[PDB]
Amino acid sequence: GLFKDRRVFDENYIPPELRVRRGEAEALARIYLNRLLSGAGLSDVNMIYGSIGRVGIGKTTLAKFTVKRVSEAAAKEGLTVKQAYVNAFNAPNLYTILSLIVRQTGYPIQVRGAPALDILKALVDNLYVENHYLLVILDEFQSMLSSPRIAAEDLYTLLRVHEEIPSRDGVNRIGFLLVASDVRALSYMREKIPQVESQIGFKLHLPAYKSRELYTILEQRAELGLRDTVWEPRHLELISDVYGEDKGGDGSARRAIVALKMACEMAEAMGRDSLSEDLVRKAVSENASIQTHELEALSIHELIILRLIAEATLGGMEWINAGLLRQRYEDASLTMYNVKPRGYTQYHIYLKHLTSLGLVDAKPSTTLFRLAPHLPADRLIEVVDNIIQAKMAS
Ligand SMILES: Nc1ncnc2c1ncn2[C@@H]1O[C@H](COP(=O)(O)OP(=O)(O)NP(=O)(O)O)[C@@H](O)[C@H]1O
Ligand SMILES: [Mg+2]
Repeated sequence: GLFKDRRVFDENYIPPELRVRRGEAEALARIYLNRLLSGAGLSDVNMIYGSIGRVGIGKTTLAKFTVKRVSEAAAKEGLTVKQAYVNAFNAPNLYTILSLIVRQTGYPIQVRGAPALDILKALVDNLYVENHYLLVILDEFQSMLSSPRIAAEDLYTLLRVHEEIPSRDGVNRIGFLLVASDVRALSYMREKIPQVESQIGFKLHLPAYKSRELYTILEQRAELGLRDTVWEPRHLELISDVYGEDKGGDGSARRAIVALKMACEMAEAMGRDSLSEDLVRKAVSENASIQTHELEALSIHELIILRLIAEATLGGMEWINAGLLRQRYEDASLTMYNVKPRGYTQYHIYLKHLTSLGLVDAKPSTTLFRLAPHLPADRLIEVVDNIIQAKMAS
């Protein structure tokens, strides 16, 4: 029907080129290549993280595209770099991370009963036998940090492998690209394991996408994925104008792409063979992440303040001043929640924390606060209320 290749719209499709974040991909690729193309092997550890609470902003895509580029460029010089991708949500312990990494190399290394260290040794040996290099992406890295099943000392040996496990010929052949959801992963590493954190040479922060970038991203999906007659620029603008973070949206490329997908299948299902504006607009309106586990981690008192900031937004008065907020907070704790209001000192810590979680923006002129514009205010009020109820009962 409308599609010339539907797989261009699947969640792990990686485009043959990047048109947004291209420079960041080159910079990352170059740090690896600089070490490798100068005969110093592969050993760098770098990280990609995103804005706090933002999803679908290219963390995974950038990391995989970059490694892909390192591999193409190294082959022009005849080198051989293998790629291994591990999502650390999908792996409780280092033993599991490691056996996933060997599965991907294809090397015949027996992992039954082998300690994490020993698997790493066999890996180092096979890379030496073969004359190969291995660039490892560890995605959702933050889950490797909040995991009692993985010990500080282990991450240490993993991320400092060439100091702990030297190769036969002294050629370092393993580098790392860590991908974490946000800066807290770094904050945590600094406070808990600064000897591993210090190994990270380059940290790259991915922000949410502006409308212009989303437009560029949708245009590349249309070109590769849609038949040329099916779409028009304006169709795509309709998506990017709403989702752009400069326009009050998510800035999520995942959401934008899924909208365009949906609009196309909505056309097919009707018997149309091109898009129309109605279908695109339709798609945008049936097509937003609120992570309850983040809220559940918050104390009742933060949750009460979050709620109040949210309702001030829902009633068309976006931006509430410190004074009124405090008043409503004292008012609200006692009457609505039957808890005594916390003192000023504790209160300010709570407001700060909400801000640092990106849930609320704060601006002076005496402080003004608002819900993050991209947050659905009534969905959040709902979620928040139930969490307060559950914490109290407990
Ligand atoms: N610069 C880009 N160029 C082309 N496609 C992109 C870009 N950034 C994101 N995408 C696409 O947008 C979708 C979401 O990207 P993804 O790399 O999975 O974001 P993410 O930050 O890892 N999402 P999440 O882990 O859920 O917070 C995927 O289909 C990507 O291929
Ligand atoms: Mg991801």
